[PDB]
Amino acid sequence: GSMVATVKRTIRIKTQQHILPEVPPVENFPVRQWSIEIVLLDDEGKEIPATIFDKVIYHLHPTFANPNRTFTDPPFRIEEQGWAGFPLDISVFLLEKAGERKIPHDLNFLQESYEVEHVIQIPLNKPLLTEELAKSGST
Amino acid sequence: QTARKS
Repeated sequence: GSMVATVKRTIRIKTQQHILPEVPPVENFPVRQWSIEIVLLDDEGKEIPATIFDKVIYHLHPTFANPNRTFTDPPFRIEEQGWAGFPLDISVFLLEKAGERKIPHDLNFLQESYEVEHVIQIPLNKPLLTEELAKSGST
Repeated sequence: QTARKS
């Protein structure tokens, strides 16, 4: 029904992490610096700036201070320090108030860096968003 | 590398 009037896009969440040796381990667990960024993929699979979002909010574990962190410019890079991975929620806000999407992400220390792809459905009823969507594929 | 929060 109402979901017919949408296009799909794949976004790629990019995570990196490494130990900070100058930070005392917590219960023998080392503290790590970690970062998350978000890019968009085009129809050929190349990364391009995710300009279809005007805001990203990382909803961090409540062991973090001010755990809801807003970013407004691609690639919406967040950097933090911690000791244990966790599911976090990433809210991405489409241009022109076209809608919030909540992307589940798993922050973990299994790899130095790892990328995860998510498909979102985006409406075609906001002119400025529709023009932006043309940069990443058919509309 | 498998450290995780509750």
